[PDB]
Amino acid sequence: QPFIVLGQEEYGEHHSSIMHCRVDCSGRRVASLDVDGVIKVWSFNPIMQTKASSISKSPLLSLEWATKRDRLLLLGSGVGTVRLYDTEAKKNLCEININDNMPRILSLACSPNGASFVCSAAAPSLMNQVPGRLLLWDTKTMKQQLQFSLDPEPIAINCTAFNHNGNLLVTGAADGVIRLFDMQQHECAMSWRAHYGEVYSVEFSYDENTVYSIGEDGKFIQWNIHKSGLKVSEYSLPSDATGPFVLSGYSGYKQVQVPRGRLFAFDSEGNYMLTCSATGGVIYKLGGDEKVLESCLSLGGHRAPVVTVDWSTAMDCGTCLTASMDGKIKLTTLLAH
Ligand SMILES: CNc1nc(N[C@@H]2CCc3c(C#N)cccc32)cc(-c2cccc(N3CCCC3)c2)n1
Repeated sequence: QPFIVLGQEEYGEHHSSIMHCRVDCSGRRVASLDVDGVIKVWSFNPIMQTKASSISKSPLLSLEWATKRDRLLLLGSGVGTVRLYDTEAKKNLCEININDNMPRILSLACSPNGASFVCSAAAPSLMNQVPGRLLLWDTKTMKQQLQFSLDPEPIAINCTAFNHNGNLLVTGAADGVIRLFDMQQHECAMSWRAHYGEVYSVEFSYDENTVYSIGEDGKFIQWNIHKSGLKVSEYSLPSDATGPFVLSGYSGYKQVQVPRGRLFAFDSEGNYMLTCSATGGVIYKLGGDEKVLESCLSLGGHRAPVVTVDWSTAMDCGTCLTASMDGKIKLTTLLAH
């Protein structure tokens, strides 16, 4: 028992499968988005209550909390737009067109220092081996500054993450390639083939000596940031960590969700990792170079596949989100020792 479970509560206001759910930087609000384009913003401590609800007319593909203005949420659409939404005013402050032929805003990342953000913008899917771009913006003006060239070719980027001080951005794409960007020189510092198939999520280790990825080949991999494509470790996760996520009845009728949101998340110092399963969140201890990966805690509580997760740590206490295909989000409260 590395954690004690103080409680599990359910947020049930969504009526469709969850696409993303993310805790804001204060650690006190959730923004969640379902596949019907319903955005919800809610607190959970001490109880769940909804602060904002809106239906998007246009498809929404991505979501990212601002780092230096807690109340602001970036939203990426399926029609080439990025919206700045103010969660206290309950209104879109602006909506900026990506003057391009790439309508799918697959990923948004806000710089730690709050001065910039990046988005991926991809062509329509045909599978997702399609052109995409990586855009850098200025938050103050909400104008694009530049686009990063992608080698060997433009490609849809599924995931982005900054490091702690924001001078590095790691990315994973539909070609299975990880591209790491120096955000000072604005160039690719490093890239390598990471997965057979798409990369779904990427993150810096706490110590920033490695990055972690998860992709379509079922694998969780740790990579040495000081030596391109040198694996540190590699685990085959259970299938239901990476999907595709399937809900059936007897009928011939199924719902299929391909990974879109974050497939893993971490505790404050990155000693533990939360992942999806059919039945709820599954948490593993990192750091080992053991053969099998040490599965230590199962959060449970889901009657439909979990398809995205989050983990925030605030007031010396852990908040885990697990989100399932029935629209249900479980918030599990953890304390360490
Ligand atoms: C608070 N309002 C606001 N903030 C802006 N930038 C913030 C600063 C910090 C931050 C972070 C972080 N961390 C992330 C994303 C955005 C931002 C920019 C604008 C803006 C920019 C252009 C046009 C318009 N409008 C509106 C009235 C007619 C046109 C408004 N508004």
